[PDB]
Amino acid sequence: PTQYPDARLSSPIILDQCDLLARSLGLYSHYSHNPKLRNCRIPHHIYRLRNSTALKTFLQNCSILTVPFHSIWDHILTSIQYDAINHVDDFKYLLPSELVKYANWDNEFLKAYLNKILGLDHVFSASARSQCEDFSPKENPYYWGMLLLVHLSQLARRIKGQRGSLRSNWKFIGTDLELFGIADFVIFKVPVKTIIRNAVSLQASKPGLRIWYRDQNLTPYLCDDEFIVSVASYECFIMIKDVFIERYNTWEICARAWLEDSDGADYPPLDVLGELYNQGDQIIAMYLEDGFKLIKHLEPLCVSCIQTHGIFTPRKYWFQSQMIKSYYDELHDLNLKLQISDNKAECAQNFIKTIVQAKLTPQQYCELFSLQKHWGHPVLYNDVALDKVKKHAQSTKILKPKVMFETFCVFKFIVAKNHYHSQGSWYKTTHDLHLTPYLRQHIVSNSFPSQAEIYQHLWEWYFVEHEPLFSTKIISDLSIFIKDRATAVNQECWDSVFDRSVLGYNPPVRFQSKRVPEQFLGQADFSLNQILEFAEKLEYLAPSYRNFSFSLKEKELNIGRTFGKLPYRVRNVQTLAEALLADGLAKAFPSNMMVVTEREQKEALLHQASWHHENAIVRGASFVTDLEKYNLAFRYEFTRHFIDYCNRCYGVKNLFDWMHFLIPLCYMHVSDFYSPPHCVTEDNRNNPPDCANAYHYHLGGIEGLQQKLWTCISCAQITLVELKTKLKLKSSVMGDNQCITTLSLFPIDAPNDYQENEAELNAARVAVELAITTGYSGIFLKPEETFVHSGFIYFGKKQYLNGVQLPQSLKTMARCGPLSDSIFDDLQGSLASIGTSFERGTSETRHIFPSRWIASFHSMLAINLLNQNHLGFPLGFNIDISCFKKPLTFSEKLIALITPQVLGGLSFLNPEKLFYRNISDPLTSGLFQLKNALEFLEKEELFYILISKKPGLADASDFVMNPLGLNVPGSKEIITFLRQTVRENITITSQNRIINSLFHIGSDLEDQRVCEWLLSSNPVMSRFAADIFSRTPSGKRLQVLGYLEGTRTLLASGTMLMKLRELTRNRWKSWFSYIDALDDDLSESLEKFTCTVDVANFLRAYSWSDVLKGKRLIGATLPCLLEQFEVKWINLSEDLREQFNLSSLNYVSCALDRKVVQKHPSVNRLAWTIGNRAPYIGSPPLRVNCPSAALKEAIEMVSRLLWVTQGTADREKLLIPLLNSRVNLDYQTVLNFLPTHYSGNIVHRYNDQYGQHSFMANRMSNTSTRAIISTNTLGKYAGQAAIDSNIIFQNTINLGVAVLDIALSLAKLSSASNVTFRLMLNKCCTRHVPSEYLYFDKPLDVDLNKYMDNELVYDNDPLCSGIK
Amino acid sequence: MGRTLEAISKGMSEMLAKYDHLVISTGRTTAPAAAFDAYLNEHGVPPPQPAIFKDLGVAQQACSKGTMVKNATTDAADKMSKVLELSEETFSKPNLSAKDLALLLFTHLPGNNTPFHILAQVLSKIAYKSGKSGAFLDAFHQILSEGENAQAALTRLSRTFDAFLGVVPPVIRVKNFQTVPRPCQKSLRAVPPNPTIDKGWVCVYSSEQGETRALKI
Amino acid sequence: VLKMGRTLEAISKGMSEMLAKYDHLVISTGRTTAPAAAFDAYLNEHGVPPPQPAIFKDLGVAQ
Amino acid sequence: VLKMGRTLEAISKGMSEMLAKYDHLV
Amino acid sequence: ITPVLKMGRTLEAISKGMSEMLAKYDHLVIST
Ligand SMILES: [Zn+2]
Repeated sequence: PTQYPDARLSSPIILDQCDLLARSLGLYSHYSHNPKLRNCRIPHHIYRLRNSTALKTFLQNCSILTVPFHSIWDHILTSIQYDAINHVDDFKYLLPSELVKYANWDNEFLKAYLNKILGLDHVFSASARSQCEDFSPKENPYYWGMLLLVHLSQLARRIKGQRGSLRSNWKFIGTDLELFGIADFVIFKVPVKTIIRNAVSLQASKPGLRIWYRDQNLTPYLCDDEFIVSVASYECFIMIKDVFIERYNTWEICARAWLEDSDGADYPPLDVLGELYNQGDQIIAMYLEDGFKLIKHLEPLCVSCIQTHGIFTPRKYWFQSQMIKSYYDELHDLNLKLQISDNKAECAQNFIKTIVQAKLTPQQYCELFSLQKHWGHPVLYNDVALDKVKKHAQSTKILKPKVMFETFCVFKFIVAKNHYHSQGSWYKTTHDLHLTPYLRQHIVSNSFPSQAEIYQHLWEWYFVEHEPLFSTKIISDLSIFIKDRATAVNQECWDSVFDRSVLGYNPPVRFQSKRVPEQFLGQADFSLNQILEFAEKLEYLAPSYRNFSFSLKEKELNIGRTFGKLPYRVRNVQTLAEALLADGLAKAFPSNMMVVTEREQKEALLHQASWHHENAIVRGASFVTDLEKYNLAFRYEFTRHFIDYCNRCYGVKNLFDWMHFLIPLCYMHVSDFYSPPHCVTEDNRNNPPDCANAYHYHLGGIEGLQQKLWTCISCAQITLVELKTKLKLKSSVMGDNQCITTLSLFPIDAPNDYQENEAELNAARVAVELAITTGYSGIFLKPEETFVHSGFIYFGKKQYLNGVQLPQSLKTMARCGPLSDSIFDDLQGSLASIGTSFERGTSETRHIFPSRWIASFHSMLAINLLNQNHLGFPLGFNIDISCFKKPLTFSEKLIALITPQVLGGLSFLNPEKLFYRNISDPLTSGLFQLKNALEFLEKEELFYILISKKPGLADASDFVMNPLGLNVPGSKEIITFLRQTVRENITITSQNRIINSLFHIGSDLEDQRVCEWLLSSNPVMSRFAADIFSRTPSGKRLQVLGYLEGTRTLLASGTMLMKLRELTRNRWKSWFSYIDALDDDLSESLEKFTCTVDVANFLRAYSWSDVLKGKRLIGATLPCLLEQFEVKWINLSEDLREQFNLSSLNYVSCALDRKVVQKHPSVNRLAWTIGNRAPYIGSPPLRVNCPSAALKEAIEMVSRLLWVTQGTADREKLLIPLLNSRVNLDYQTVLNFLPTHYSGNIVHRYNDQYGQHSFMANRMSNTSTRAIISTNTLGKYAGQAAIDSNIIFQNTINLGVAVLDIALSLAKLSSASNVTFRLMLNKCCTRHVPSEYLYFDKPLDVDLNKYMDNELVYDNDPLCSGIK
Repeated sequence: MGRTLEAISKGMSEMLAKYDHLVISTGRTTAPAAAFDAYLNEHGVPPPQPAIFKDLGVAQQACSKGTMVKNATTDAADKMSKVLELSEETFSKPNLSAKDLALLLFTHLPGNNTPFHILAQVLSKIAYKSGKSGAFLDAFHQILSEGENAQAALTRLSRTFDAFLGVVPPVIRVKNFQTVPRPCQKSLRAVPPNPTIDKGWVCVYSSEQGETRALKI
Repeated sequence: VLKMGRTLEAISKGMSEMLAKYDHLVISTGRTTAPAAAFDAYLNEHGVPPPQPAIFKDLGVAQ
Repeated sequence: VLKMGRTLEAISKGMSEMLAKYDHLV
Repeated sequence: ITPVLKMGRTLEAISKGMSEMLAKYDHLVIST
């Protein structure tokens, strides 16, 4: 009940068991390469499906032969696309016309909202073609198919969820393409005539079928039967559904954008989409799995086309030339493996020509880069997957000792240099000084040698020895063990992961448990020193722990990438080693030191690019290498010394050697349930031989086992190259790619072409040197896939061309859907997922309304779909009829979708989030939005009815956990109803000593007492209470609950189903009825106020009256920015007045910078250019070397509580009970670490001192570089009455930048256009908040000193590292 | 003798450090010269143990005395040798054969079986024979960057590029004039006295019966 | 002193020869390095061969 | 000149150790 | 004062070790 089949595809596509189904139905199939599946006996739970009468009538009048899945893929897509409109009666519900109606209304609402906010009427006009009801049904080719597959996918999820009843099935009958769904399988059925299509034979029409039927007369099996069948799994169907939704979203967004602008829209035109979609479908159908080899080239080709846009230099076309040659090389291979004539394979050439010959701008190419997964994913074979890994991980390497020696010495030098610049002195050396003469007289004088002389005396660093650093018994997080992970089984029972019938024998022993969360709770002792002892004694080398197994990744287009799974205790060792490395020593290596150089200040560039220490010009150039191919190339001969040095640095021994000591002793295989090793038998089982699946003596690394150490070594070699070539380099590591930039200096009088050529020459020198340096380490850079360019860069997860950020909106907005992965198909889970995806999508583009339409469409679709097809209920249930006894109307759903979530509604698309993500106060902005929406809807009298609902029954702990919310039942999340069950199971199934000590018998009483105490001050401050609660052991307890929630048979563990059903009905009643929830007194009382701050204050006071007990609440309400400031336009150029259709004190002033630095392709749009500005840059006596998390949190609690209370008080007796629960220090010693205090205004200065803010506007970052914001003109607020006001001056900058960006998003600019306006302050919302202290009249009376045993909670020796 | 002693001291320290690193890296299982040679001669493949070679070329020449057959060690050394050949003027420079170059030019052209496809084949073959393929490709890319299409680029290259001055068009054997592609039929003409490429004559079609047609673009 | 002069002239020659040769050295990897290290580490820690040492015999390391 | 003698003795010590290590190989 | 007698002694030992290294290099390194 708690868990259901995944809503979206997240798993690899494996089709082994299909061969067993076909043999049990009397058909023929050859999906698998495993010879075990040709003659084994069928597992019973599959063999039993042949008895169903529905499946026998579905297979009536069919042939004995079947075909693979992809050869049909093309026809499947076309058939659903053209036939889905004749089956509307099947999905008569979902009310499509209402979906379109709601989306149109929402765009009109947002247009009115923005017209009022920006102060200009008629900024957004009416293209009556997009606004008609018939636009999307008539002009989008994927509309009806998308609706039909949403319906069918819900049915398929229901059928798979049931554990197999032999009568649960679904089917769909069309003009073509019948479907049938049974327990785990889906069967596709097509007429024979549509595949032959007037050809000589079946193989002649589809050459890819020669792999299954080499050259056989197939006509005896096809004359008497009208249909032919293909068997596949449930994942294939989910992938088809995903493909339709993605294509519909993409087409709709592009079409609306091209109607919006029609000169330049940052989206590929519809011609290109139609062509690419059709040709990709044909390529996949003709070449089956291989086709993905050709289709995999879409992304590099798009990148190589983007690169050809700057000042011409021949090198700019080399990458494109290389990609074209690779594409045809691939094609030539495929054409000889299948003996395809040249005239047959026109689709592949059309695919490449369509990409290249479309002359798009860089923005449209960057958007087209995002269609990589719009054709599906391939079928994986574990033998093909492991052939590559075996060849690469067993190969022999030729290494040069000199390169290895020098990079090791550089490693040691980097560590020593970071230590010196951090702590101002040499660490304590223990080696004889005579061995190193050059370093001796720098050590004696406590000076560090310069960068210029390090290379000459590089060898001397081999002899340096010193005292240990980075004590081991403390790690910062300690919550990484709790996280979910997949593990392997012990070596006694390694067969147990396979099927008994396929194996051919019954394994003697069966495994007890596998997942991490279920085995962390089972381990009885779990010390951290005991893991250290386990590693020190090399206990793992025992015969029980010598098992390792692979598994394949979900959604990629290659032949298969593997991630590894270890036994449980070796996994603990790996996690501890990587955490230790990431906290202590990985800090000396900057792997993200980059910023985009075109966006960096000239003085900083000059300072960084000077070799030693102005009339100089700095020009950069970058190249990109792939880090994925590093893992398998590492050998022990190379890494011995680095591992040993890490061991010495931590004082431990043999800890970091675990991978190289253990991996070569394991038996490498894939843990596929239906594909055991080809050759394993019963007597062969103890020492099995090598076969296609499995092998011995893996010699390299694995994808994620030692990522920190490998990245550190890579940084050391890059630094060695820097010493050799005497050029400044800056490297950045993304998830997979690492980009390196070389900086070069030129005189002032140099032609631009000369600089462009010389920068690339220097970058090429560096690239060649790095290629040699890594080649002598066994790691081969492949120069064929590497390019050197002057403008193209990856920096965040984004792409830049000459400093101009390019849009990537489709990547996140094409995955928008009605459902997400939540608990029991929760409606808020789905809507919240949509809302977050929307805010990111807007952050990555300049077109607003095309994405907004999609978000509103899918919101209404989610409501209807879950209304009548919920999985947690019987098949036809109609929640609304059960709940209100009558069907819901359009207006009720609309009003539910308008009410903000803080008030108990279902609105997760706040328009204010177009400006910035972090909103100071959600209640006031929600009230502002609701008032505007009701004024637009003309139902202005419903405001006080909708906001005034009956308060619920909530304790103090609920209010402490949700500081800024209301006491409404409808706004509460669903996890809060399961938490109590999870806790109960934890107190039943746990033997871990740490967990049993943390969740002791009387923890509930502690939670009740602490939450009641934190709200007992005379003026209550909820933010302070929440901040404090996060750092007590109760906060840790909540964190552990949050980690442990995402599990099975712990959250899950009849009556649980009934409980969930009743909760769902109650929530729907609360959401969709507003006359039921009313307080006539509250409405009568609210009716007098006019400012939104007064309304918010009254609501907060009234809602939590029982908790507050007459005291008054402070520190929660802040004004909405869009109501406090109004936009007044001062000067507009003459060319913009025609476009906006207009005819003619304290403030912030904003203007547009006239000077342009870069532009691509022209200056006609504001988002195509960058400038000079940078408005965001404007906005402790003791310190311990290694402070644990407990000490950090204790310091934060002491700081906050000291800052809140008054000086003339008795603070110490209040501080002891809290501090004794975390650390062992006395009161007085702690004060020695507090920073400077004694300045601030408590109510105002709490939000800005300790709050969490947004550092930038939620737009693309090109606009900020041309905005001139000046906050000096707002009078007495520029600390007189400024520290004592509501205004937050960091958010007005974001508002100014966002206004400038949003207003000019579609205007056509020129070289003579300029814009300046001002934000005017209003008097209604501004308040003068006097400085006020909190008075606690009674200290906490509860013994919180009970966790002296937990190292997760307590620090027994808080200060063992250096005092510094 | 202070200088002649201090120099020896520093170098001895350096030599010590380097060789200590070497012995630690491969220690305790490395194959000596005699055992390596004996195993290689008697089995035909080198032992599964690490070994130390004088030069990269020595590793490239390690093969059984009786017969020269490639073994994993030789392949690893040859791979490394191709890496050493790299130079920084030609890093990632495309190396294209005549057929590959023709395929690229085809990728840049619109339509199918137009006269420009035949022109592309002829030009690619001629450029590759004279060893001037890289300059030809760079000139083509430059004309593309100026803002024109591939057809105008090809015509201008036919006029101006140095490798095509005073070159007679090649001769193509066909069964008849119905064998020539349909889009190119309308452009056929009569053979001029002295045809040449820089004047717009692509190739000469000679039928089975001695009839010759010259393609003009 | 003369013996010191002759010894120094021999030592400098040997040293220059070793450095010049080291500049050109190259090595190849094998599959017996990490198992041999693990075997020696286990004997160092406990004094006895690791359990089920037959695999080390297969690699030719346990000796 | 004492510093020279100390450096030489240290070098001899390290040399002895590394000769032992090489003796292990052959 | 002992360093003087000890270099005079230790240069002979250094020469012997150096000779040993020239000997070992001829057996370890493949040079055919
Ligand atoms: Zn107001």
